[PDB]
Amino acid sequence: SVVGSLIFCLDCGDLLENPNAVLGSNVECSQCKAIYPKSQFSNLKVVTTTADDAFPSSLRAKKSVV
Amino acid sequence: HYGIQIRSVRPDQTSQTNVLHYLNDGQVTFRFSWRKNEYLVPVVMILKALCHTSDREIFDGIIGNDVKDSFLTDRLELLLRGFKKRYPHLQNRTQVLQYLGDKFRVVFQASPDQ
Amino acid sequence: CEFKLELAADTEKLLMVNIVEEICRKSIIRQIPHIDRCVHPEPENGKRV
Amino acid sequence: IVMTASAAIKTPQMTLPIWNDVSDEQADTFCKSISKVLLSEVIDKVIVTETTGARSYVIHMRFFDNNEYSEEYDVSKEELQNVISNQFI
Amino acid sequence: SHTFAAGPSLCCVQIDGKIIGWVSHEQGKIIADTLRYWKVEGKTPGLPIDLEIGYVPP
Ligand SMILES: [Zn+2]
Repeated sequence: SVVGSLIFCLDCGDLLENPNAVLGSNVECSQCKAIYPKSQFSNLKVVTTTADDAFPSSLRAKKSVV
Repeated sequence: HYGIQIRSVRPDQTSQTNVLHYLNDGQVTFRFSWRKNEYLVPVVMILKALCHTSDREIFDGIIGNDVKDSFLTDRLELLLRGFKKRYPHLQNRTQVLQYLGDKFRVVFQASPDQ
Repeated sequence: CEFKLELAADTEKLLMVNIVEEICRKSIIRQIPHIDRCVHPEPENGKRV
Repeated sequence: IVMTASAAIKTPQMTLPIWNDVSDEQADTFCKSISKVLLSEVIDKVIVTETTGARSYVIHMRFFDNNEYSEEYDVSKEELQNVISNQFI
Repeated sequence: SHTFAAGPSLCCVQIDGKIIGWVSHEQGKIIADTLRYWKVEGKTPGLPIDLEIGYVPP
């Protein structure tokens, strides 16, 4: 139930709260109120490469031609 | 400057546009027109009103199997948490739909019976 | 080039890629003010331009 | 020209007469010093890495080769570091 | 109802503005070439000749 930077409940699919705005060791749902341990969800990592059209230049045109 | 626009027609050939706008904050906005003035609704108020949803089913219906697409996941982070931030209430279908009927009660000329 | 950037837990999610793109298009390496490009065309009517 | 008298002209230009002593190779290597170079024009790609659970952003910005952008725009390696240090951040 | 799919990686089959289902781009052209062969050949009792089958390839 951990996809990207957001987490869901395992029983109703509700979007859980941010695990650093809640008091420690417990993350509680708002519909099932299923309390999840804040300890080791994961390490919430998301990598985002830029759009590859974001930086047009004279030098980017030499990449796909050559 | 981005947006989408459908022109739905009824079976008696009567039209009604529904425009979704994209805000730079990351949330989207439903738009319509009942009389000659416009109205702006956030669409998760309308996604939770149409049927009995989960909140991963809003995620699983926009995202396909491309969970690794970090563009789509991050812009949908702002859309679902922005509805929880602005509306700590409105938690199931019969409660979102009473809020949506309470604001538009005087403009849809509803009865005192409804 | 790689630099860490830290925030607290009170702050909700920033995009931080549309931020970096819109700052990388504004930060100038070598700019003469109010001049964007300098072109050497073919010499029209004798004189060098 | 006539109707608006715009100081915010749509396409301003300026014509620069070359001296006859300097040659055409000393001119097109001179226009690179005048033409602007953006930090956008040197970057191949940027990869952020947001880790939380303290919001930690690892901004890794990947350039072109030093044998590639110091020939097109003649931007040196040490000048690129100060734009990141004193202009970008 | 049983699909779990979205995005341009698939192609969405719509009839008059509602989603009927989801199918791949490669099969979505085959079943757009098949439905034209079956509406012109008038043996199929469900496909009218007046139907518009707009397939947008990826
Ligand atoms: Zn729950």
